[PDB]
Order: sequence, then C-alpha cells, then structure tokens
Amino acid sequence: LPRPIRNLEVKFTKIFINNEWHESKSGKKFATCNPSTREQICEVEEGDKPDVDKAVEAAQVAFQRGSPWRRLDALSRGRLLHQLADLVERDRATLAALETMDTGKPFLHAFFIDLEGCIRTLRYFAGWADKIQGKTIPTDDNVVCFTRHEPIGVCGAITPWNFPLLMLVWKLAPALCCGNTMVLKPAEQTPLTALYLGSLIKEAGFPPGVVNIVPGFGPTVGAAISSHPQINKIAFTGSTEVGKLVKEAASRSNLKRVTLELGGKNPCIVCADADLDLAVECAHQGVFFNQGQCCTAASRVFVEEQVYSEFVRRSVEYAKKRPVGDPFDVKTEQGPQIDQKQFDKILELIESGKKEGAKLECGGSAMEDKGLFIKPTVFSEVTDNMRIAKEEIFGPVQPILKFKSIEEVIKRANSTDYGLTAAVFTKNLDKALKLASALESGTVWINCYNALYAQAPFGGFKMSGNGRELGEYALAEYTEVKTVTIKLG
Amino acid sequence: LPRPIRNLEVKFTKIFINNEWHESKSGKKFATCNPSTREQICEVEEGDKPDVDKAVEAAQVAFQRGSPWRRLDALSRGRLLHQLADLVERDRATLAALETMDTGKPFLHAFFIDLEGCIRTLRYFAGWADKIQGKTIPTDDNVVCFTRHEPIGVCGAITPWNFPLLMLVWKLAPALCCGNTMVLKPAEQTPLTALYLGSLIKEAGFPPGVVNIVPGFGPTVGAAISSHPQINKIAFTGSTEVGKLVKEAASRSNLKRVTLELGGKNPCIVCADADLDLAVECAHQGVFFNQGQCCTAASRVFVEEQVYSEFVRRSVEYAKKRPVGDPFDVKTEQGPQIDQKQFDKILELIESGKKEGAKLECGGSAMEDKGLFIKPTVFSEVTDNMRIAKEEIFGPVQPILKFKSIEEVIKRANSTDYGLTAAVFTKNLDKALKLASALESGTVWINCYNALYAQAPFGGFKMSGNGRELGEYALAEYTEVKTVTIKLG
Amino acid sequence: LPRPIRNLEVKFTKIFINNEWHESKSGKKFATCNPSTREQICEVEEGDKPDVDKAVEAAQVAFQRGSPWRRLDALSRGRLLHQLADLVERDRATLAALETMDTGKPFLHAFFIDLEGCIRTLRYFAGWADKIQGKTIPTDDNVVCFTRHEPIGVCGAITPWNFPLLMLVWKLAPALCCGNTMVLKPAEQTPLTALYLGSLIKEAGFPPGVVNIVPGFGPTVGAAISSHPQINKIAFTGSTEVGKLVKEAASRSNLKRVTLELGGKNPCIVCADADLDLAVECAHQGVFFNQGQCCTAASRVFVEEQVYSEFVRRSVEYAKKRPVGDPFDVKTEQGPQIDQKQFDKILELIESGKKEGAKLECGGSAMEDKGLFIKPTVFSEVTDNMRIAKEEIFGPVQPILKFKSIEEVIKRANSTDYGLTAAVFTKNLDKALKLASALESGTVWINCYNALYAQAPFGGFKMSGNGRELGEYALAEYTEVKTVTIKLG
Amino acid sequence: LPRPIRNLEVKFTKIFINNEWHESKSGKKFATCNPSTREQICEVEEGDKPDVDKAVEAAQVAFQRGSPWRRLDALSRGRLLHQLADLVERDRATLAALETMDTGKPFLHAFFIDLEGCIRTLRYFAGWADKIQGKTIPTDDNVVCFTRHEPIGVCGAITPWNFPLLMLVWKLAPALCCGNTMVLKPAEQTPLTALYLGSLIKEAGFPPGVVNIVPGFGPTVGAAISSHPQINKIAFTGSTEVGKLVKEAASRSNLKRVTLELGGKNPCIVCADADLDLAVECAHQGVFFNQGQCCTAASRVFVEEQVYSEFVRRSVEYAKKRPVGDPFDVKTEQGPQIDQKQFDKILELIESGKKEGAKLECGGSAMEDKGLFIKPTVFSEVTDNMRIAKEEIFGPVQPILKFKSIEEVIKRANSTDYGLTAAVFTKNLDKALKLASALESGTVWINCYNALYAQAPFGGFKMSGNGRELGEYALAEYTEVKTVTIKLG
Ligand SMILES: NC(=O)c1ccc[n+]([C@@H]2O[C@H](COP(=O)([O-])OP(=O)(O)OC[C@H]3O[C@@H](n4cnc5c(N)ncnc54)[C@H](O)[C@@H]3O)[C@@H](O)[C@H]2O)c1
Ligand SMILES: NC(=O)c1ccc[n+]([C@@H]2O[C@H](COP(=O)([O-])OP(=O)(O)OC[C@H]3O[C@@H](n4cnc5c(N)ncnc54)[C@H](O)[C@@H]3O)[C@@H](O)[C@H]2O)c1
Repeated sequence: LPRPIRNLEVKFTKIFINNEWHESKSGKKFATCNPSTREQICEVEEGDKPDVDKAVEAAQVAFQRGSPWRRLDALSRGRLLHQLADLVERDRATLAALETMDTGKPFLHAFFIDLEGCIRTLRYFAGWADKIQGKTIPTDDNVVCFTRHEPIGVCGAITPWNFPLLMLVWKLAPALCCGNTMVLKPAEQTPLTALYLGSLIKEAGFPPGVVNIVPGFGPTVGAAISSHPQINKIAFTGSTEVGKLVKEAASRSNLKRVTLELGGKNPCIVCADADLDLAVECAHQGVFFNQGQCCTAASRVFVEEQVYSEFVRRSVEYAKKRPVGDPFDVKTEQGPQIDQKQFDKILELIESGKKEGAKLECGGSAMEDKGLFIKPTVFSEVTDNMRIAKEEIFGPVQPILKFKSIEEVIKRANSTDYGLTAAVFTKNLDKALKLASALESGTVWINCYNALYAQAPFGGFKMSGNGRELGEYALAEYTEVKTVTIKLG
Repeated sequence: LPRPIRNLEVKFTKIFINNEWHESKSGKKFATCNPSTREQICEVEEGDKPDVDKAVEAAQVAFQRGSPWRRLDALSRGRLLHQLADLVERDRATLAALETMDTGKPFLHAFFIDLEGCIRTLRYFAGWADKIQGKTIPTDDNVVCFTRHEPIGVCGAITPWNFPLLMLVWKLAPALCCGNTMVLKPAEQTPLTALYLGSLIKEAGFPPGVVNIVPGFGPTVGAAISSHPQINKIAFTGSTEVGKLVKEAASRSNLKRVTLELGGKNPCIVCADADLDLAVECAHQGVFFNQGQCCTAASRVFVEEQVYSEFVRRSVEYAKKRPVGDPFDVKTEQGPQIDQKQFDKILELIESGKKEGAKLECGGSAMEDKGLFIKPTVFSEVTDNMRIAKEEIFGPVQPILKFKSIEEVIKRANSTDYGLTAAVFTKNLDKALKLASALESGTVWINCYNALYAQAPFGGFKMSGNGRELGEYALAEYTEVKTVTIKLG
Repeated sequence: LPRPIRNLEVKFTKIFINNEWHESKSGKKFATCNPSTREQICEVEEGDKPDVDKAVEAAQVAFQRGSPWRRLDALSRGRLLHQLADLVERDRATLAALETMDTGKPFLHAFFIDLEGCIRTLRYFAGWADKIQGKTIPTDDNVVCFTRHEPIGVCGAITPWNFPLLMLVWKLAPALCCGNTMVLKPAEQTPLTALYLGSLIKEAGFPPGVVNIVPGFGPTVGAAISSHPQINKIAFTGSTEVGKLVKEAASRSNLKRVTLELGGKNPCIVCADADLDLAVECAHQGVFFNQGQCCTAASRVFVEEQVYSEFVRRSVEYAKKRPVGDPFDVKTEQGPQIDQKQFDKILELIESGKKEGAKLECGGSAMEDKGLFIKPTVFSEVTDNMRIAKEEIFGPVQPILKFKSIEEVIKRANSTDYGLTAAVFTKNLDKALKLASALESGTVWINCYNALYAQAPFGGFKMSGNGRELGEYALAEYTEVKTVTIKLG
Repeated sequence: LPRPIRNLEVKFTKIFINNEWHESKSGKKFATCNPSTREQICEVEEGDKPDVDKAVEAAQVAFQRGSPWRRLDALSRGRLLHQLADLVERDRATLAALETMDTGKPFLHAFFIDLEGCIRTLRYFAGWADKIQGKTIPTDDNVVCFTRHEPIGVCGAITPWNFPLLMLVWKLAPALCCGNTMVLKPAEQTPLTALYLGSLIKEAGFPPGVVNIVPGFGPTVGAAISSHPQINKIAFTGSTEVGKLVKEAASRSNLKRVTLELGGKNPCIVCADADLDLAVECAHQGVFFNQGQCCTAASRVFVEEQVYSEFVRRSVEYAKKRPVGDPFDVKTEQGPQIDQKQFDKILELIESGKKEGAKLECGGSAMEDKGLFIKPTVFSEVTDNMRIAKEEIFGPVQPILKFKSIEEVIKRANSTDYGLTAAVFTKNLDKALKLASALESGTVWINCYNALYAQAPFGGFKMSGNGRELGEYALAEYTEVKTVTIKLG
C-alpha cells in the first residue's frame, strides 16, 4: 500500500499561461480549505476576465498554423500524452494527497480510483492520436471526395469539485490527442491537482500555450470562458442548472460547440432471479461510494416484490458496517461531505421520507459533533411521488422501491428527465437484454456497478448531458469535419 | 424536358398530424404568395403552440416502445424511405411546380436540382437503416461491453424559404432511417411542398404520427418546437441570429440536442494558374444560382492580380447574358427575389457598393420597375472593409476582390466569423491541397462549385453551424449512444 | 400462398456472355434431371476452357478504365442492384419453381426461404454501393495520406447444388456493389436459376460483360476458372476437398484472392436451464431442414445430463410427425435427397451407430421403394469417438450426446477441425455469453437456429472457410486497398 | 550520431521456445557470415520439423482459454508492446549493429531507418490493443446481433533477408496486439536480430510461449510452419515463387489464413512538369536504397521525353557521387550485396543490358575485384522488352525509360503481373490524381518515395501479394470474425 502524505506542502498556486506561472491581473487570491479539518490549506491566485483573455490569446497563438504544436506529427502528440501519463504515475502519491486535501476523499481512493482513471484515460487517448481517421467517399468517376477530422481549436474545460483531476483529464486527453489547445477552469473548491498537473504538462514537453489553467469562481472565470468570442468549444461537468447557463452563453456568444456531463436520478433494478448478495453489495457501493457525492450514484433502488424484504434486510446489515473517519487512515471507506451546504442538504430530505409514508430502516442523522459526517441511511416502502425518490440527494441515503413487472419497472425507471446511468441485476439472459435496450440511460451496467473503462463512452441521455466522454466517441467532440471535393477536368 | 405546370391547383393546405389533415386550433390562416405574379396562391392553416402540442403528443405515441414504428425491422424502415422516394419521383413535376410557385426559382432548376437532391437524399439514407452499427469494445476477460446507437426520439425540424423541400428532406431522411419520429415546421413564406410531402408520407405507408407538419410563423410554431419539453432533438436551417435563439431555447428548456446549418460569407479563390474559363463559369453559377439566395453563394470572389482584369471582363459577359424572367419559361436562369423585404435589402447593398468606391461593371438596379427582378450585378475593385464584402447579400451581386499571395488570401478568407463553404481554382497540386487544409470551411470545393452529394457531409465551421447534414455523419445527429457493460460472474 | 408451377418450361439453357446467349464452343450439352421424378428436365450448353476464356475476356473488357460500368457513379450501381432485386421479386414464382425442379426442395421453401434471401441480400448490398469508404490517415504536417477501396477486377463465383441461386447471390450482390465484373459457374446438378438470373441481369440494365455465366462440370469449367491467369478473385461455396483444390490452383496460377464457404460439424448445446421445447424444435429444424443437406446442419446435439432423457423423448416425438413427399404439395416439409450418391451416403452411417454402442431411437431406413426419401432418424447414447458424431452425414440423422459441465462441452464442441456455426440453448445470461465467447464458430446462435440476416456476416473458422459473406465484412473480399501518399513541397 | 559497434559479440544463437533457449533437436548448426568482411560471425542452431512442433505446441498452450496471455485485459497487451518498444529503443545500437553485420547495410541506415520503423510499428499497434472493435448490428425488434473480432490463434511468420527485424516486427506488432501467439522463422541468411528480439520479449514480460523463434532453412523450418495443422495463420514476406509454395501448403494442410508480401516491378513516373531535382533525388534513393535490395525499389524509371536527357544527366551525377564502402563508416550510403549468388545475378543483368542495346551511363561492374560491392549503375535508352526492365534486379541498377503520353505510361506501368508500389512526380493536380487512381499498385507515392508510416497500409495488387501490413487494415489479418445472434423469447 502507498504511504499517506499527511503534511504535504502545496507548491503550485498560480495561473498557468504559456508554461509560466502568473499572479492574477487584479492581485486577488482565494483560499482553499481542507474538508476533513475545516482548516485553510493555502491561497491560490484568483483569475477573472483579464486572466481568461490572456489564457485564450496564448491558446490561439499555440493553435495557429505553423506553430510548433500544429507542426508536430500525429504520433508525436501521442508520445507527449504518454510522457504526461508517465509523470502522473511518477507523482501519483503527491497528486492523490492534494486531491484528499482538497476533497476530503480517502487517500487510498484518490490513489487507486481517481489517479488510476487519470493514467488509463491519458494512455488510451495517447493511442488515438495517429488513428483519428476521416473517410474517402465514392461519388462520380471524375471526383475525389474526402473528409478531414480537424482539431476544433481552443477548448475550454470547466470541472466540478467531486472528481477534480479525473473530470479534467477526461477532457484534456481527447482534446490534446486531437490537436486542440485548452483553457482549463477547475472548481473554486478544488484547484490544487489541476495546478500541479500544469507543472507536469510543462515538464512533459508540451509547447507553451497548448494547456492554460485559470483558477477562480464560476460566475467570473467560468462565465468569461463560456461567453468568450475566441473559445471554439467547451466541455463542462457539473450541475444541470449551471450546464444550462453555460450552453446558453455559448449559444449567445459565438455558437461554440458544447459537451455537457450532468447529474442523474440513476436507477438500480434488482430482479427476483438476481444473485441477491451481488445486488446488495453493488447497490450499496452505488449509493454510498464517495459519500454519495458521485454523478453515477444510485438514487432509486427498484426491487422485485419476491426479494424485496430480504434485499432491505441485507442492505441494512451492509450500511451499518461501513467505516467512516479520517481519509488518510487505511481503514476509512467514507470521509466527510465537501462542505456545510452539502451536509445540510443531505440532512434535509430524510425528514420528508418519514412524513410521506416511507419506513426508515437505519441511520437518519449526522455522525458526531466534530466533522461533516452523515450516517448511512436506508429507506423502505418508498413510492415514486415521494421527495426521496424524485430528488438527487447527493448523500448517503438509499431509497428502496418495490416493483412487480418488467414493463412496469421500465416505465418507472424512465419517468425522469435524466438518463446518466442504470444498473440491472438478473441471472436471466432475456430480462438483462430487454432492460438494457429499454432503459433510457447513457450507460447500463448488468450485474455490476461503477464499471468504467477509458475505451467505453460515458454520458447522458435527456437532461443528464449532451455528447460523450471516453471511448472513440469522445473524439467526435474535439474534431470538426471538413469535406474536400475535387473535380478532375 | 418536363412540361411546365403554369396553373396548378394546391390541394394540401392543412396541419398534418397522425396522417390526418387538421384545421388550426385558432381557425386562423395565413396567405402564401407567388413572387413572380405577386398574386396570392392560397391560404394555409396557421399553427400555434396548441397545434405543436398535439403534433408532439402524436410523435411521442408513435415513438413509444411496442408501437408499429418501433417494432419495424431495420430493413423495413429502409423500404419505407425508398417507397417515399418513388412517390417523390412519381410526383416530381407537381412538387417542382409547387416549389417554383412558392419561391420564384426556375421550374427546371426545381425539377433537376431541388427534386433530384430530395430523391437522392431519401435513397441514400434508406440504405443506411440496416447499416447503423454500434461497437463491441474489448475491456476485461470477464466483461462484455458494447454500444447501441439508439434513436433519439422526437425530432423537430425548422427550415428556411430558399430550398424548402430539400432542407426538410435533409433532416427527414436520416431522422427516419434512424427510427425517430418528427414534428416539421416549414418557413411561413414556403409551406406548400412540405404539406404535399405529408400526403406522400401517408401514401408511402408510414405509421400515423411518425411525421407531423405544423405550418406557421417562427416566434409562435418555431419557438414552441425549440422550447418543447418533449422534443428530444431539433435540426434548424436558417439565419445565424435565429439559430442562436433556437439553441438558447433548447438549452433553457430540456437540453434537446441541436443541429444548426446557418449562413456563410463564403470565399471563392481564383489563382493565376487556374483554368480561367472554368473558374469564371463556376464563380458565376456560385454567386447567381437560385437568384443569389443560397447559403453556398460566394460572398467574396478573390482573384489573383495576374488574371484579375480578364476574370472581371469574362464575368461581366456571363452576367449580361443570364436570362432573367418568368420561372416557368424554359430559358429562364433567374426568377424574382423571394419578397419585397429581400428585394429592398439587395438594392440597398448595391447602392452602398457605389457609395463606398466599388466599380459597378453591370446591373446595379431592378429589371423593369414593377416586378421583384434585379439585374445581375458585378462589382470590381471591392475591398474587405466594404459592406458588399462583409454582408451576406443573398441576391444576384458578384463582388470581385484582388489578391497577391496565398498566405494573404488565406488570412483574408478566414477573417470572418463564418465558415460554411470555400472554393479554390488552381491547376497546382500543392496549392490546392495547402488551401484545402488551411481554409476554415466545412466544405472546400476544388475546381468546381456547389458539388453536393447525399454521401458527403455538409455543414459549417465557427458561426456557420454545429453538426453535419448528409453522409454517414448525419446519423450521429439522430442517434444517442448507449454503453451496455455486463460483468460475468 | 403462391400457386405452384408444376409444368414450367425452361427458357434459358445457354452460356451467357456479353448479355447474349451462346452455344458451347464444342457444341456439347449436358442434362439436368428433376430429383423428385428422376426424369430429365432439359439440356444445357456445356462450357469448357474456351467458353471460360471468352467469358473472362468479356469481363476484362467490361472492367477496363473508361468502360460504361467503370464510369457509372456509385449510386447508379446501387440503383442497378435494386432494379435486379425488383425483377427477382416480379419473377419470384418462376425462380422458385426452377429451383424446386433442379433441387427437389419444396416450392414454398424455395419461394419463402431461398428467394427471400436473394431479394434481401440484393437490396442490402445495393445500399452499400455509395457507402464503401476508405480512410484519410494522419501522418505528418506536410503529407496527405489516404486509402481507396477499389474493385479487385474479374471475380469468379463457383457454387453448389443445395442453395443454388442463394449462394450465387451472396457473391454477386457484394461483387457488383463494389464495381467488379464476374464469371459465374453454377453446379452442374443445378444450372437453371443462374441462367434465368442472367436474363434478369440483362433486363435490369447491367452493361454487357459485367456478369457472365458458364454452366459445366467442376474439373472442366471450375478448374479453368480457378487456374485462369486473368481472373483476379474467386469465391467458392461447396465441399472442403474441392475448396482446397480451388485455393491451391488459385495460388499456383496468379495468386488470385479466394473466399471459401465450406462444410461444418456444427454443434447444438442444450443446457439444463434451456426452454426445452424451444431447444427441441430448433435442434429438430437444425438437423432435418432441407433434408439435412445444409451447411448449417447440426451434426452433434450436446444435451446436459439433467434434461438428456426428456430431450431425447421429445425429439423422437417431433421426428415422427415430419411430412415428407411431393415438393410442390403445400403440406410437404421434406422432399427427396438430390441424388443416389447422397441417398446411399446417408443410409451408410446409421449401421455404424448401432454397431458402436449408440441406441437407435427412431427411423433408421429409407421411406419407400419409389423415390430418394429417408426416414427421420434419432440416435441416443452417442460418444465423441463414434462415426455418427465425427462425420458430416448431410442427411436426416440426429445424434444426441450427453455432457455434464460447460468447460467439458466447450472442449468437446471445439475438438473438430471445422467451425461454421454453433447454437446454444439456455435462459442464463452468463452461460450464454461464456459459451458464445468460447465456441470456435463463425456464427453462434443463442435460443434460435438458422437466423441469417443480409447485414450479419457468415462464414467459417478453421477448415469451414476463409473470409466472410453477408454484412459489411463481405465488402473486404471484393475490394483491394490502395494507399495514396502525397508529400507537399 | 551513434558510435559504430565494429566488434560486437553475438550472445543469442539458440532456438527460443517458452522463453527459454534450446539447442536444435538434431544438434546441427548453420553459419551466418558478414557480407562486408566475408568472415563467419557465428553458428546458429539449425531447426527442423521437430523444433517447429515443439514451438507450435508452446504457442498453442500459451493461447488456450484461461492462460495468463488470454486472461490479460486489452490495455495490458498494449502495455507489453510499449515495454518491448522501450527495450528495442534502449538496445537500438546493438540491434542496428547486428543488422549491419548480417546484411551489409550501413549502420546509420539500420539505426535511423530499420530500427526507427520497428519502434514506430510496435508503438502504433500497442495503441490498437484496446481499440479492436466489432459491431452491434440492427436486425429485428426481438434480436440482439453483434460481431466479435477474436484472435485467430497460432500465427506463423516467415521473413526475408533484406529487412530482417523490420519485416518480423510488421507481423509481430499486430499479431500480439490482437491476442495471438506466434512461431517466427527469420531468413537463414539473417537470424541474429530476431534472436536478440527474443531476449527482449522475455525481458518485456510476455508470458512463455507467446513468441517462439525457430531459425533454419526454408524447405525444412519454413515448410513445416506453412504445412502445420495447428498453425491458424501465416504471414510471409519474400519471393513470389516461395509465396506460391507457402499458400499452396496452407491450402493443402488446414486452410490456415495467409498474408503474402512479395516482390514488385515498381514504376517511377517522372512527368515534364515535375520538380526535376526532387524527382532525380527521389528516384535515385528509390533505386539505390539498401544496395537496391528493397521490394519498393523502382524497377522502371519512366521519364517524359521533354525532361529525359536532363533527368539522365543529373541521375548519373548522383550515382557517381554515392559513397560505397564499409557499412560501419559514417559516410557509407551503400554497403556490399548480401551474398555471391545475388552479386553474380546483378552482374549478369548488367551484362544483359549492354548486349540488348541499353546505353551504359555509369558503373556496370564490381567495385574492387575481391569484395561483394557493385558500382552504382545507370542505364539509359531502356525499352520494355529488355531484361533489365522486366526482371527484379535487386541491385544498384537504374534503368531509365522514355515516355510520351499519360495514357501510354499508364498502360506500360500496369502491363506487369506485379503491383506493390508506384511513384509519380508532377506539379499538376489532375495528372497526379488521375495517375494515383489508374496505377494498379498497393501504394502510390506522389512527389516522394519510400514514404512509409506505421498507420498507412502497405501491400500488393496482383502477384505482389494478398492482404495488408501496417495501418488499421493489418488487424483484419490477425482476427477472425464471429457473429453472435440472440433471439429474445
Ligand atoms: N460525469 C458527470 O456527469 C459528472 C461528474 C462529476 C460531477 N457531476 C455533477 O456535478 C454536480 C455538483 O458539482 P458542483 O457543485 O461543482 O457543480 P457546479 O455546477 O455548481 O459547478 C461546476 C463548475 O462550474 C463552474 N461554474 C459555476 N457557475 C458557473 C457559471 N455561471 N458559468 C460558468 N461556470 C460556472 C464552477 O466554478 C465549477 O468549476 C452534481 O450534480 C453531479 O452530478 C457530474
Ligand atoms: N455456406 C456454406 O458454407 C455452404 C453452403 C452450401 C453448401 N456448402 C457445402 O457444399 C457441400 C456439398 O456441395 P456440392 O456437392 O455441390 O460440392 P462440390 O464441392 O463437389 O462442388 C461445388 C462446386 O464446385 C465445383 N467443382 C467441383 N470440382 C471442382 C474442381 N476440381 N475445381 C473447381 N470447381 C470444382 C462444382 O461443379 C460445383 O459448382 C457440403 O459439404 C456443404 O457443407 C457450404
């Protein structure tokens, strides 16, 4: 096991433009606090519109025809991404420590989940750089028609606080492998791993201006990015409300292309013929992983009437044994909730459950008067019209609903405006394939949960997003198609 | 040559929902007028939000799982599209006459160009129905991972007045070949061919509610479609200003996926080593086709200094010989402009050209003071700062600019916020390929103009659009990617 | 139901070259007999090496650059294949009658199976003609690299007697959609449907020489095709022994490319959790369809010990109720075996079963002293080392083997040098996917049998073949890849 | 520049099976000699059929389901290939010195050309391992149809003496990225780099038996591989005559799939409008690279009459200045020929050129009567009927032919039974594209020569080969297509 770094000193706190470190134009700074201790970690430069303008101009200059970045052969862009993945692997303990300091997630989770995802995503997209191919199209005997899959240009990336470095790498890996340049804005709550990655980008050998990073607030830096007349594309991960604002500002300004990865109201469907212990364990991790603060969280667990009581009973036994505490401690599986606004949000919904007719089975309150920890809560007798089944709790609350037929559970699972993920538990071939085809979700897991791969696309149907991240499909978000049609005389 | 139908009676004027004809909920109607005779053709039902709600509900019912449309095997949707193409071919003369009546374009142009494009586009996408394939993705030894390219659902289509049936078919062909259902809104100026197509959809055997058509105005029907919470996707062709409104309404409502095909400020670059006579004929047709009312029209004809004077001279001869008149006459190459608003706007730009210093070579005024005809106009000595070089004229005006170097003409050609098409005329291999690569345009034509194929994608860079129409690329706009990941026990 | 044509007169009996009908150069003819009556149907021209040379020269002239066939736009080749499918549909009753006359298969089977497959294959490949796309490959900043998927040239097609027209269309549809020209050789036992198709090829409008047909014997016409120095590719369907000879002669002569579709020793695997009645019915059709004379025939039915006796019992009940008789009679599900050599081959293997320890359950002898009919036979207690489990019977004999575990049945099912098809029956998701991944077969059917689609590839692993027919994969057999690499100065 | 290793000791001389070194079963050894010093380098174990049987059994065991190699996740096979490339880069100087010792090619050519190709090819295919994707195919509403691109199994590789390590890596890289196991046979003249690669395969961490190497002769080891009943695929690079033998042995044994990369009679077409100095330099390197012992060598340099005399003149100056000598010297551009047999064959062709009427411009004899060096030879006034224009010389001889029209040079260039490569030199767009389309060659270079990329396929038309190496196309040669069709109840 890797050794925890409980007293790490943050070295990168400035704006990264043209492979150099800058103070904010205004001189302003903001603090980042550790969610576990509530103490301040350091001050970071606070970017605003003038810093975004400087970053966008550097990105435009690095993308211009004839630039060192544009002149690189396709395989050399792949080599640079592999060199960046080598550095991320070398500095893995430090990156995971900065992520634990900023988010409060357990060190071993940051090391084995977040950082593993970063390295695998970088290596996967490094291999696509010389494999981005257009088409030769047959038309007429005297015509040569073909398509070029060109880089779009300057790409803005806006990410959230729950998986800071990972959500940034899901955009940076395909963007760079396609030949674009970038302006990144990490969440104000979690700027540290992004700034450290800036140092590795320069060390890997990327030409100045290919990646620029401006820390700051959403309505200031984020809005300057979404409305910028010289940013050609934006990729956003975060809340549905902010995703709508970003896509609106992008449309209002220069019609820049927009990828959105938003929340969900993700269902779990457990059939009577499932391996019940597998379904209980997967639905447990689905609800309680990352303190419930994950876009993939299960918000509705639909269980067939035949196994309903036994599923509730075994779920209650699993929720009580979860170790909660200090993130840097090896035994810890659940750290604190990011902030007071999140901790109070989760606490307010549990009361509505008991008042609407649902039976509280376990938990239902905060852990202790010291940190932002909440007790794993399970609810039975949940119905569709209830608040705990209609709203994204983003906390450790497991609502268990009952169903009788496949057709009925398909209608209920799809009765939401969201569609990010779904998980089905059954040993039956026909039920598994029928549910996988019928569920309106970007990813359908069968007999598993949270099984992500750099090679498999991920994203939402309906209001859970626009576009896909990961897989070959991610490349379509970072390229522009040009048709060249030549008529021979 | 097909005989001109100079006195056709219009049979289809109503709202088309569930394969039936309906009066508008308000009882209101709007007139459609022939721009050549300036007489009213007929009155069409004027839809509003209640009519759109009824059409979306029909499209939703036709799309629900288990419906006749959803149960059709892939090859059967292709058969339906070929049966529609056969009906469009059978009624080709009537559709072309309806298009000439509504738009003023010559009857032989609507017959051999617009209608040929419709038939070719329907047959091309009919062949894609059983060829839309997802992927099987290698992951781990105990995992089966694959993607499904599912239909998105209810698709809205909003089209302009310059190529009414064709812009509609460009959306309808891929949408239906992917298994979607639709709500169509033709332009208020040109509703006739869309309504006639509705009668062909019912005769072709499409189940009720697969295609619904609501004629009406933009801020009423169009805005009800763009903001609808049960429309999953919208494809829009029209002005950049309205495209922005549609995309903002889409983001604000339900994050429906959006395709935009907007205007351009398209450059046509004529090098000194070009086949000069081919470049003159192509740039002439490229400016003057469809009365200059084409999104592909050359807004800037850049000619190298070495051939500038002879290019201008030969272009004037072409412009002076272009037969302008009654669109139903066999000799007519140019009919009237669409309406008074467009006619006055073109005349305003012609006066601005004179007042800013451009040399008027020919035309420069209306034909015979009464009709909506404008004399084919050529301006030489045009510079980049002039209005006739910056603004999309959408009329029969050819502005000829001079250039000296390839690097300079690339900079000038790309200095626009648009990027729909570009054309290059040169006999040199290196010049042609360097220009094809450097021009920021969705289609680059070399030694040809307006060379479109159902199999070659078309769309804009920058503010000329998002997404592509035609080719295999059109399918990505009408399908939603689903990852199914199965872990074997 | 379509009316049978019990007294049809054959009109096409000559060699088809350059869209004209020719006598053989030698003047020789051969007879074709009806397998049901044993009577002679007609005499057909007997081609030899001089007729093949004439056919190959016509095919070469039709394929030369600048020819009408080579000049056709991609979409027009698709239109020709659709016109040929329209004619095949129009003349469906006549084609099915000629196939029943030549093969002895029931008229309704020829009409609803063979002819349906022909029409679907033609329509599917008609849609690929304008969708055969190569790639644009990223290399260096100063290089333009792309691939062309060109037609190979003159394609020879050699087919067998069991599905005459269908096996020919599986080659002709992709070959023509890719732009090649052809020399066809149907089996000497079944020349009629191929010659009738020649008349429809000319009527559809294919230029002369694009398709040429030379009836005759294998060692004469077939060998002249496989060894021809001006045939660029051959596709062969038939016995493994003849497939090896064709591939050897192709290699010895000019290294022409070869696709082979050969026999199999196809397994059926029925798990204890299968829908037993579905498994019994599918394995019945698998063994007894087309009198057992099908490349997809099940030669080994592996049944899990838990359902073994019940599977044998229900299989015996199904085999006794099969209606055998006159092919043109509506109630007939089984006609006669093609010839005496086939009828005697099936009769000799049943004796070996009883002598090696297998229990005969039903049948085991000829039907009656009048025609070439054999009684549906079922064997239980079959082992791997027995002759009825090791040899392709090509007749109505169902050997039922017993198994205990999945790992064991995978090893046994794969212990053959063949690998054409396999079928698995189970309600369990994991067993279905594990068996589908582990079985070394070109097609794995799950809970079905003989489910072919024009869009799904078909072909063998190991000695069951080389290459694939059907699906997008068929196009790779009929195209040659050319890389064009251009360096810009 | 890397320092030349003039006195390297060879460590690896044994048969490599299961990551261990073995003496031959017979105890026999064969010598390898340095063509520059004409002294023996070392003795290598001489394999025969017993050694091949042991290597195939190891490859089969390494390929069986459940083996460590088969259980590796897709991304892990890519990591192994990158680790092998890192080891080839680390030992680049030693591999290049071993290649120079065995072949006589200049040390800097083996270092910057052969070894660079090896590393680039390994890294390109390492990136394909997690990107080999099959398809999900739409069929019927109740059917799930998909393809898997499975590894073929045991692959044999037989390579020639002119680019020993590179031709091996071209097969090894895609074979292992697809999950296959291998038996390799390097040429008897050049076994050293293949055996050194074996030590790198074991050090890289490949499980035992994934790669096995059996040095030896063609009719013994090579024929045992081509005829082996447990080898599923063979890739061969070498002469057309031996390729025919291998393909016939493959057909006669088990129908193993075959790839052939054979010789060519490659045309190099220089138009009057070419950049003459570029065409002279390219055609010079294209004939003389690797002592003229390249499959890509121009066998016919066709020059348009307008520039014929000046082309000949400038080519003579290049040929006279080419430094011939000790391959380890930095200035050397041409080493000795491979052996006495090749050396005498080249001298025989040079005499035949003189006796048939070609004008000897320079060279025409051995360098200094003792060594295997031949003076760079240029012949003008060459005609199509001459031996030096029909036969693959495989030596430093440039035959320059004259042409007058494009149509005539297309006919003459395509009149061969071969079709590996072609090169065209012209500044005209139409001429370049018309020639690229009309030349029957697997690779057509325009204004360049020997421009190979790991991402661009390479292979022959006609008798120059079957299949492609490099690019995405290489994967189709190392995978077997499986259709899985599931019918839902
Ligand atoms: N893969 C995914 O779909 C995915 C992954 C992680 C998180 N999320 C979602 O993230 C949400 C919570 O994250 P959060 O609280 O950081 O969300 P948030 O939407 O408030 O902020 C996300 C980012 O947007 C910026 N931002 C805020 N207002 C802005 C504005 N007006 N214009 C531009 N940028 C602005 C923020 O500074 C931050 O960088 C959850 O709903 C969760 O489902 C989704
Ligand atoms: N899809 C498939 O894989 C498929 C389909 C149908 C039939 N088959 C196989 O067909 C076999 C029986 O068919 P058949 O009896 O017609 O087989 P066959 O191999 O004897 O003859 C097939 C064809 O090859 C020709 N031929 C024979 N000898 C030749 C030679 N020396 N050179 C060239 N051509 C020659 C014949 O005239 C005929 O046209 C079975 O084993 C069955 O599995 C396979």
